[PDB]
Amino acid sequence: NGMIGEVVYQRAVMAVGSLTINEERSEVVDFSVPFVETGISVMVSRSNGTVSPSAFLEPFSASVWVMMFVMLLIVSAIAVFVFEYFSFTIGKAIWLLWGLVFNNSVPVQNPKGTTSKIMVSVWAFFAVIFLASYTANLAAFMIQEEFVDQVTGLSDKKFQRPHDYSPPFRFGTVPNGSTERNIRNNYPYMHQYMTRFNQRGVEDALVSLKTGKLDAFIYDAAVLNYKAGRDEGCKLVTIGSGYIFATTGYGIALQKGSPWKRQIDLALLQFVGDGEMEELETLWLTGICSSQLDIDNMAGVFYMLAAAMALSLITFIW
Amino acid sequence: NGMIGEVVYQRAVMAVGSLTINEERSEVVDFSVPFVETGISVMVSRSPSAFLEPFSASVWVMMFVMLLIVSAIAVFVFEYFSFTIGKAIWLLWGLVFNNSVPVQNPKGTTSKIMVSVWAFFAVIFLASYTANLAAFMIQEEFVDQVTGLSDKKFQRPHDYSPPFRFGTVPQGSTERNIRNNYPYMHQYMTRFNQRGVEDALVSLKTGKLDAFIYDAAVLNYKAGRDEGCKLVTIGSGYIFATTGYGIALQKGSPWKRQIDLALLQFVGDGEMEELETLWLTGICHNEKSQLDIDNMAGVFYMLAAAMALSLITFIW
Amino acid sequence: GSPRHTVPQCCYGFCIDLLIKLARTMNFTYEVHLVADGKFGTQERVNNSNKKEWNGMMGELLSGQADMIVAPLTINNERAQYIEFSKPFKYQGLTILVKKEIPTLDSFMQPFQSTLWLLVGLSVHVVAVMLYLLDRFSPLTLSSAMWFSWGVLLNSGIGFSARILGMVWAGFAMIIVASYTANLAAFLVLDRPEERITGINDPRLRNPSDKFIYATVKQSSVDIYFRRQVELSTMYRHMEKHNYESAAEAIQAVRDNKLHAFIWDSAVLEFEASQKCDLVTTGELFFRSGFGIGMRKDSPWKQNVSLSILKSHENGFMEDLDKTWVRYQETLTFENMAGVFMLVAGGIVAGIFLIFIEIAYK
Amino acid sequence: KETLDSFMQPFQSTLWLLVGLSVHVVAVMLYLLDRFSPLTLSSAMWFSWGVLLNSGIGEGAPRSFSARILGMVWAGFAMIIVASYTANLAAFLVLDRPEERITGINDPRLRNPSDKFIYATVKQSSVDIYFRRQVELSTMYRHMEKHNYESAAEAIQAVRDNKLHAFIWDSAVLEFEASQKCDLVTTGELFFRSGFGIGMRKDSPWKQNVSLSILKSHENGFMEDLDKTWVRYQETLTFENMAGVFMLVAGGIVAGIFLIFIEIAYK
Ligand SMILES: *[C@@H]1O[C@H](CO)[C@@H](O[C@@H]2O[C@H](CO)[C@@H](O)[C@H](O)[C@H]2NC(C)=O)[C@H](O)[C@H]1NC(C)=O
Ligand SMILES: *[C@@H]1O[C@H](CO)[C@@H](O)[C@H](O)[C@H]1NC(C)=O
Ligand SMILES: *[C@@H]1O[C@H](CO)[C@@H](O)[C@H](O)[C@H]1NC(C)=O
Ligand SMILES: *[C@@H]1O[C@H](CO)[C@@H](O)[C@H](O)[C@H]1NC(C)=O
Ligand SMILES: *[C@@H]1O[C@H](CO)[C@@H](O)[C@H](O)[C@H]1NC(C)=O
Repeated sequence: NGMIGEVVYQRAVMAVGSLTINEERSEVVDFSVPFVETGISVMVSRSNGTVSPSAFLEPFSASVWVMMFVMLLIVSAIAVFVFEYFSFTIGKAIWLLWGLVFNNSVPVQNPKGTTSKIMVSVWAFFAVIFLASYTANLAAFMIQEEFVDQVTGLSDKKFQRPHDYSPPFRFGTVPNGSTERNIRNNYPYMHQYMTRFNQRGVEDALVSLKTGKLDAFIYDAAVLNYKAGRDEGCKLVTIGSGYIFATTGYGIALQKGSPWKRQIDLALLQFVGDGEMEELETLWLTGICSSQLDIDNMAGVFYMLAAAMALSLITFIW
Repeated sequence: NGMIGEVVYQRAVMAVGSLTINEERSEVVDFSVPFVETGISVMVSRSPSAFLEPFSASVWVMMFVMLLIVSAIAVFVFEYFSFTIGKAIWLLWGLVFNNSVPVQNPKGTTSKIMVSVWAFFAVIFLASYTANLAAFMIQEEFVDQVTGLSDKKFQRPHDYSPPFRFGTVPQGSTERNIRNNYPYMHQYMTRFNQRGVEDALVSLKTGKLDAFIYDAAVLNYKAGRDEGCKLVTIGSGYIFATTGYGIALQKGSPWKRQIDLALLQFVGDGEMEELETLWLTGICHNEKSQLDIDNMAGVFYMLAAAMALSLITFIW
Repeated sequence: GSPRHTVPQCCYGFCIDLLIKLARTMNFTYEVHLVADGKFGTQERVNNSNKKEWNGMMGELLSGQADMIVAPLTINNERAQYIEFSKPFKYQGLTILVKKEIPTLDSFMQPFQSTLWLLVGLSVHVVAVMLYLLDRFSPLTLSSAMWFSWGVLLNSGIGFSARILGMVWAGFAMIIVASYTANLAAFLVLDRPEERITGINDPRLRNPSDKFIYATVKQSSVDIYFRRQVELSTMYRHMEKHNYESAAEAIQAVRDNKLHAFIWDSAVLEFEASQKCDLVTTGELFFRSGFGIGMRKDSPWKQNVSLSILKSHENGFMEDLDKTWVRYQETLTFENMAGVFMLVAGGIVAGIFLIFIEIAYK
Repeated sequence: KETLDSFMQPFQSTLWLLVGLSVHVVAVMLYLLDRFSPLTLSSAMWFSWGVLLNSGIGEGAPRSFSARILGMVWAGFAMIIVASYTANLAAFLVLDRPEERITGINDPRLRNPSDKFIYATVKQSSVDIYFRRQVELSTMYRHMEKHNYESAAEAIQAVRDNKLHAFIWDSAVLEFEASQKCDLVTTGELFFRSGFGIGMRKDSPWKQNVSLSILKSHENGFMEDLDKTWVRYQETLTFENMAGVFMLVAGGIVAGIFLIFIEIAYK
């Protein structure tokens, strides 16, 4: 059907328009050389996400903790030395010193030996510059921005079955296409779950993705890059750049026995071999680029609350 | 001398190379249409006043109003039911900042509630003020020392204790333009004479020259290729001559109309824009220290006023 | 507006005082009148004979009914092929007028999400109840425990492992409010810039939609410059549906939010941006054009006038004429304080009322 | 495109000496106000360094009937200083990003290079002839022909040892080498989007089945399997900032303990 039925039945010579490449078309006719790197891709809904404020391992990285313990032990030991020079702040000096990290410790009666006051001043200036560096790391966390994707790649568990996860979703392709042939030659279950979720038109599928009539869609890569380069609002950036995809090209299917083929190949390699193809790609492919952002800080709230309950149980049983 | 000594004396036909346009050069030969916007400009090198009077202008008033209200509340709580009658000011303004000010163990429950509300207000105000300083650093302007050709610095370098310096190439048309504007500026430039363009560039890089005067777009090209964006012009041709470049043909040359129409064809089709894209570097764009000076000095002047007020309260 | 009617009125501005300076320089008199239509005049077909003719200012000039078009005309190639032009005094490009700068609440307590804030409040409540239960299961005491918890929570008004876990929770809450301070810092880092892509070579602009309403002046030299360009059929067919007679029509149209883009000269829309801040120009300086004086053919009042303009170039004549109106133009602590002040004042009034209730009980 | 935060030691003698001499003068004049009352010197020093401390100290309130105004001014002074210092240090370490790239072949600094931007290619490379054919690559051809290298490993070692400064190479190989050697970071722009095949003979009937076997490798996921073999498999710090900080803190602790020995020997 279509251009294959025109060319193979000798009603047309060649298809100058864009044509997909597979084994059976290379058997019945002869392609030209490829000129553009156009694979496949999957468009998803990709709603509003955060920058994932999970935790911080930049200042300490689970190695400065021993230095904290050693400095607390030295402070407590010199407090015991001042008490020897001088009645209950033997181990409580560590508690007051770590309470003065967050500048709200209950002031226990300080001795006149003044050495504890000196080391409290040193640790207090260190806590000032530590909180300054902590706020600086929080400010530097704002610089990057990235929201995570729901699909890791072509080997997705969501691509296996959406019943494995708690929301089920849907996905469509173009009907009667070579992408469907590539699915049926690679993943029959994908065709099984795709057959009930079909659609009609490419722009119609785009409207279905925008208005919420469709969740996912499978199409070519660079054409969807062009559609993102004309997207109103620009809320759709596809996952990857063809790394976990087919990554094929586009060619011109000539009839088997045409003398034009070498001349067309030399003309295409001349069109690529001078930057004029780069000029055409510049002309025809051009695009651009909350109060509850703490959705991963609350996971840290959960872990710290669980650790607090566990330590309360440990201190309560003894 | 030069191309005027070649074309007018008929040893050359025309000046297809670039050339400034002024009165007597247009008197001796006929220029073409202007093909590029090249005025003149001044190149200089790299490098806030206070934060209380412009910034905390009207918020200061409402903070004092609520401070007097909360102080009257604390006085009424203490006088309803051990020294917080007139001493509530130091306590309250120490709890404005929460400087860990040693005042008293708060026994009044209403006092503890008001201190808790005011401390939450102080935390969110400190967060808003840190966000204000962050947005102030983001809104980063770069003011210049001289923003005018009629500068008081451009009349006598005794205006400030370091005298700056600026020159041009000798025997140039820019020197004639300055002498057609101010002979006293030429008198000050006489002490500031230097030879080479790239010699002046080396003097600007090593610090042997403060400012420099040349054409507009050529210095824009030099700033685009500047190593580290160290040299930024003063404006983009605001207080300058705003002249152009043409092709000086002989007075009576028959090729003038065809060359003018050819240049008008070359400009109005994107061809001249393609050549400007190819032949002008523009990586150093606009709007791109650790020690301020004026702000803590003004706070030092307010501190000296606080010394004066402390002396007034001490003598009476 | 009117079929044909003529009144004598007052003209002033830039080129009027320029002509006064020329009459001070060169010895001549004037006859100052206006153009009949509101068009620059393009090479339009006449009603028969398959012939294109110029009109407008060229139609008034070539008929002998005009001597000198003192106007900053867009000097192109085509109109210079017929008649001689003066030296371009003004160097001015093109720009796009848009409606930007549309903003506040700042998300402090009431625009901030109080769900996690109530979660923190209930969490420190449960922590205080659990520490009072550990006080009961010891290895105004309830009121002292609650006041200590809510005072160490807010780091103010502060009078064995229970206090250790409470200070763990206090440092945890300081981590929480440091994250809150970072969130309020991130709230005011940047605005939302470039709601419309200002790129002239944007394929979104090459294939517009019904929302993209961009127009131009009817029968201008900008239209001729677009007519030369071999790929500008789409924008021509778009703007021919919205051909505007005067530029003030486009000012009123984008003033009433009917337009979205308008190709125009730079400094005029810069002065209009000085007038209204929502009228925002662009930064792409494309088609750096030269504006001179509309002139006749080879004339004795051509070279003298060109040399008079050249003599006017050297002084600060265009400089102080820019100082007249071109140079003349016409987040902070105040945004994040108003609703905060009102909410804190209302909370203080309600708290004083609750103190009246508590003193009426105690 | 490849430390101490400039707190007191890289920065010069403004802030530390200024705050130290200022709090010294403040403590001296407030203790002289305590002399004109309307270990008391040690208590005044403790109060002054506790106000400068701004983190919590178990202190009381001395006789400050008129010293409280200067004390509250100094307290707000110290907190607005440390708040502005925290704010501008954070904003200094956020916007500390200069321009450290080339942005592709459209670079006029590489159209007219110098002795610093050292870019070259492999000796007898097809990219050299590809640039020699084109219309504007003449100066870059003259620059690259001076220092042509034998192998690509020579170019990697030269740009690693700062002998080169740029190198034209295929993109995914450089991404793999960036995964291997993290010091080698490329630019962002992409050019010469080409296809790479197998060097073959003339028209052969076995060559047709070779091309069809390549297409059979294209249609299945064996190209992705080959990517799994090589392409897919990739590979406020306070360890230089606040490490020497702790070194000087420990030295100050040893010196302070020595001063405590001096104080106990005095008393
Ligand atoms: C290339 O391989 C194909 C597939 O083996 C061969 O083409 C067909 O092979 C089958 C099985 O031998 C035959 O039944 C068909 O008649 C063949 N068709 C064609 C195209 O002739 C082909 O023989 C191989 N060519 C060589 C020798 O490389
Ligand atoms: C797909 O192919 C089937 C074959 O029967 C045809 O009936 C159907 O209309 C086609 N659908 C589209 C829209 O491609
Ligand atoms: C004509 O212009 C010249 C300029 O020097 C001068 O004589 C005078 O201004 C004018 N004379 C007349 C005719 O008024
Ligand atoms: C001339 O007048 C007729 C009147 O209908 C009009 O239709 C026609 O377009 C005009 N021709 C031109 C372009 O002058
Ligand atoms: C100006 O006008 C005079 C008299 O018409 C003419 O001779 C001269 O060529 C013009 N320009 C100059 C060079 O003064």
